[PDB]
Amino acid sequence: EVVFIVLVAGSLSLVTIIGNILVMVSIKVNRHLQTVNNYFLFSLACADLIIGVFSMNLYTLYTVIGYWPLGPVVCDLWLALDYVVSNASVMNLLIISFDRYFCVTKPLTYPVKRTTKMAGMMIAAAWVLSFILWAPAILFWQFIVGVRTVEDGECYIQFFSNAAVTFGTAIAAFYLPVIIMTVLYWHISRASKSRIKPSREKKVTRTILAILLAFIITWAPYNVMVLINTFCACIPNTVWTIGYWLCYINSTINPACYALCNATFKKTFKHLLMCH
Amino acid sequence: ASIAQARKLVEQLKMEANIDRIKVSKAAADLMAYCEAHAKEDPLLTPVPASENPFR
Amino acid sequence: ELDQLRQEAEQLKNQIRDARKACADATLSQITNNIDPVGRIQMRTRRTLRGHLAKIYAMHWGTDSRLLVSASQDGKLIIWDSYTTNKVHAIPLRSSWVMTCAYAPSGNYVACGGLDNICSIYNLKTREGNVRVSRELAGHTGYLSCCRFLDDNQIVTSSGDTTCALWDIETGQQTTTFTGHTGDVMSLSLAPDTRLFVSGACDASAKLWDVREGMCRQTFTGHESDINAICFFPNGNAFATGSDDATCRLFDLRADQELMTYSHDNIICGITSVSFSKSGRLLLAGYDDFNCNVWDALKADRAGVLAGHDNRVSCLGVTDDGMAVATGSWDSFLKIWN
Amino acid sequence: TLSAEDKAAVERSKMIEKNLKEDGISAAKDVKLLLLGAGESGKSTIVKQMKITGIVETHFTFKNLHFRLFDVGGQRSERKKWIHCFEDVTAIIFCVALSGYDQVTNRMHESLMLFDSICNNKFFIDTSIILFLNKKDLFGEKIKKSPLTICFPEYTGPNTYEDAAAYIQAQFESKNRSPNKEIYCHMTCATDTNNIQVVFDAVTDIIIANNLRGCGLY
Amino acid sequence: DVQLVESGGGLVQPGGSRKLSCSASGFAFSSFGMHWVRQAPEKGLEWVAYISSGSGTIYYADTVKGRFTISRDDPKNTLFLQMTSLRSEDTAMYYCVRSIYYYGSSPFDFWGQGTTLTVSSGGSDIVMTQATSSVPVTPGESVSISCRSSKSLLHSNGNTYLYWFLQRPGQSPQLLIYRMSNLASGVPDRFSGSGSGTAFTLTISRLEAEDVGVYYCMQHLEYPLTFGAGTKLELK
Ligand SMILES: CC(=O)OCC[N+](C)(C)C
Repeated sequence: EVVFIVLVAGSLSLVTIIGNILVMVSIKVNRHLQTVNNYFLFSLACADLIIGVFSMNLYTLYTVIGYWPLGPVVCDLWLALDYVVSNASVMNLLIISFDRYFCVTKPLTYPVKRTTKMAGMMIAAAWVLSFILWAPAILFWQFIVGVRTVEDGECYIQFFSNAAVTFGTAIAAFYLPVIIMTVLYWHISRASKSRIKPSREKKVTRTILAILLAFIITWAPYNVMVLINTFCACIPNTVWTIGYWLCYINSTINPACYALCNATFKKTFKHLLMCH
Repeated sequence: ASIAQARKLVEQLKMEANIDRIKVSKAAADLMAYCEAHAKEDPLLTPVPASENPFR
Repeated sequence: ELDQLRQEAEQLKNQIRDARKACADATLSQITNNIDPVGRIQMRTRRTLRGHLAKIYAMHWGTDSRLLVSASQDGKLIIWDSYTTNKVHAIPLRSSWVMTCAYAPSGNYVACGGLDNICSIYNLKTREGNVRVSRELAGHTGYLSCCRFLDDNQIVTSSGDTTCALWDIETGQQTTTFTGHTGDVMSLSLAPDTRLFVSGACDASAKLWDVREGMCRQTFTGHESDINAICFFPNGNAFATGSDDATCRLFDLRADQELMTYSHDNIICGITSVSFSKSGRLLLAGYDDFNCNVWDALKADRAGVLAGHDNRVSCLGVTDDGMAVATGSWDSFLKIWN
Repeated sequence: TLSAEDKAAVERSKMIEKNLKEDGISAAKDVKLLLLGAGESGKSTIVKQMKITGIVETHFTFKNLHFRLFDVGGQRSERKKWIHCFEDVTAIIFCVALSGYDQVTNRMHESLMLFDSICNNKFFIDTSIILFLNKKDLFGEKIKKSPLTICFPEYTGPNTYEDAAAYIQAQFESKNRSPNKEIYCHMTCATDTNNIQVVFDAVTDIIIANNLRGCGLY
Repeated sequence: DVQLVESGGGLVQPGGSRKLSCSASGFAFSSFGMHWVRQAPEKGLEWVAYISSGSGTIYYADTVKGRFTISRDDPKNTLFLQMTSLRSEDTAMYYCVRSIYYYGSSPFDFWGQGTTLTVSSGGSDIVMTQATSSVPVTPGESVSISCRSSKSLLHSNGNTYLYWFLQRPGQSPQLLIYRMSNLASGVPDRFSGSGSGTAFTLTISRLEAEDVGVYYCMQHLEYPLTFGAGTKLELK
């Protein structure tokens, strides 16, 4: 029964890697795809790639053994890298929502006002924000007077039994993006309908809810457990692990929700598959 | 008037219909001879080594 | 009267047809049945000249096989350096609607045409260090499609009004005019001897003029749609015409007949450009099915493909020594192949 | 490095690359339009209503938007050879005169044929077409004496202004088969400045649609 | 017309400072590169500074770096060079030249006029040497000159970087041959260039009386740029 667990992992991880390589070559390949709106998709592709091949493989090697293979010191670096890259992907989604909103609502001024430098600044800000948020605490909390409380076998950040700096980081990192993107996409849907006059607004709404539900369903349960354990230890080893995988899956859905919908990107893959 | 245009057209036809011509076989043979005779300095049919390829 | 003129024209056409039928004895494959093939031709891109911002409509090699000019509807006409993918000049144009460009054999001047009846001539060796318009030629009433220099002092142009003209740049006037076509003209190719030239019309015909007397010499009507590109065989006694009906022809002057036709069933697009190679064995072409095609010129056999372009190719030239070939398509990129 | 005095040419190359980049950025902010029509279609009235041989490129500005109207009808040749130069235009201004009770074949038949030809072209699958109906006063005056059946045998109904105008508009509009591009219709007759604001509104709607399609949200 | 003229010379106390301006007109100043070539009262030429188009790269001499600075203001087509803490070995007039650089261009195709500058008293770089600074010649015969360097000038590009010059008595120097093989514009079809690696020669045939002066040789492989002692030619 062990192969059943590893087959799903391998497939999802690889499907992520090949799709994102295709996307990465897809932008440079098409002259128009060299637009400023696609630097954000480069950022997202790199983020989902990193957590895709290295992190999936690691948790999976690790999923059933229950024994830390590389020891305590290495496991902390793995946790820091995983959390940083996942946060970075979430910030990429947030900035894509932002520039989509500004492009739709102000189609005349905003698309020309911003340049490539602004996109680079936004990407750098998102990445450094991810580092500032996650990298310090995970590494340094062992260096507060307490001894590594983590038992050797288990490589879990002890920051999750900590003093409500767990609630703060959770509420920020997940609740703020969800609310912000929901409020922003509601305005996008409202502004999408024609003023000079199925339809357009219905399709836009039907894409917006697709994206929003695809994001929310995966990431909600883990935050639910995060908010429960701090106060009280129901903790099935049945779903703690799937609780984490419902988080790593958003990377695989991310290429389709953001480059399948686009017509130009979909047509680009046809040429890439041709003459291969 | 169409009469003048037709007269010019027939005059041009008569002028261009009085040119000496050869056999197509000799023309094809001459094309073959030219293609074969200048084939040693064609760096597309015969690839040239990178020692003297400025684009490599 | 009208009946007499019609009878004379019919008799002349029947005599020409009978003479052409009699002069033909055998096809070219029989004489070239013992000719060795060339085999698969693997050509890979060497440089990618990523400088433009719109669709490229024309290009022309220099004279020393190094310098290169590309004209595109982004509004510019920039001179390249092929050996080191470098840029040496950038000329802003007046009208962005450009369909042709040229390079003087001396390298001193360049000329651009367009869709506004005007073939402007530029200067490259000024004492102030800038490129600047010298004289503008405006005598046509259609749209120019091709312009080839004769020397530094005179140019030949072809415009979409069934006329082709020769210009004297020193004065700026139109010296000689050519007429006889029925539809638009879209191609022009100066002969190596610079004494006569060909011009393919949109009404599926091609005629041979000379630059000394101004009268049409021959005409070759056996081809079924508008012609988009012509270029001579290096010998100066043949030329290939590339139309829109998926086929390209190869004509001969003294034989005064069509010699070969190059097609396959799977090909359904139209030619866009035609060139040759230095030995006159390799025929190149530019197709609308998003790629290029290297054509054997003596066996009519598909013998290689220069695939790699993202959109339709619209220009194709080879160097003066056959060392490289360049292609530009409706995406802003140029390519160099060996 | 291996470069000697070639470092002084790379600087020139980068300088002109920057020049081209800035020029493209500055020249990508002007919306380009095309104007078609037919003989005595009233397009002169609207091209001369815009207040600031070959292509008469007309330029003007409105609400800080650089406009470019490429009137091209002056060409005299086979049309299909040069339209592809005008690809990637933002819209097409199409003018039809509502005095289609005359022969030159019937004029409205010619306009229908031309609209069908230029509306299903391979280049303009995604190019929205703005439709102007001109000379509404003349058509309304003429419909009092002569009915619409004098040119359309298939038409049935009354002989009133509004219904006939709606029928003509439906006949022109039902000629598009692609589901991406949209057709905007209007009716004017030597009227006030209204001829420019409708164009501005249509351009804004087309730009919004293009942004939605490009962002992948569409 | 192309015109170069310089102003700002005179006299200055030891350790003083002064400004010099190379005002230019008649060409696209903002797309060129400017040098400064000073000349001692009896010696040859020495290269002083350099500034490219857009003021991207600036080079300096070996006895000048750290004291002088060079800047240009191309909106007002005027060049500048700030000289501070002068020395008694700087008592030389300064020049100003034209150095467009691209594929096939001809650098040093024009030369300024020269402003006097008198101050009262109080190893790894390429070295180029010439045979003799005094050779008398006669009209009607063909004469040759040589300028041997110390480092091979045939770059891997296939190009050789060496520039022959000519200085008529009491006037500005002129360009004759660039890259040791090409003939500049305006200079007659009389002169000719040759050489290989480090032994270079310039050939003159059917010599006239207008070709009297001193000929200078220059390298352009890598900065700094070095000249020669020259060779004086006199009638009879
Ligand atoms: C960054 C974050 O809070 O979620 C990441 C969850 N995990 C560990 C499964 C990636």
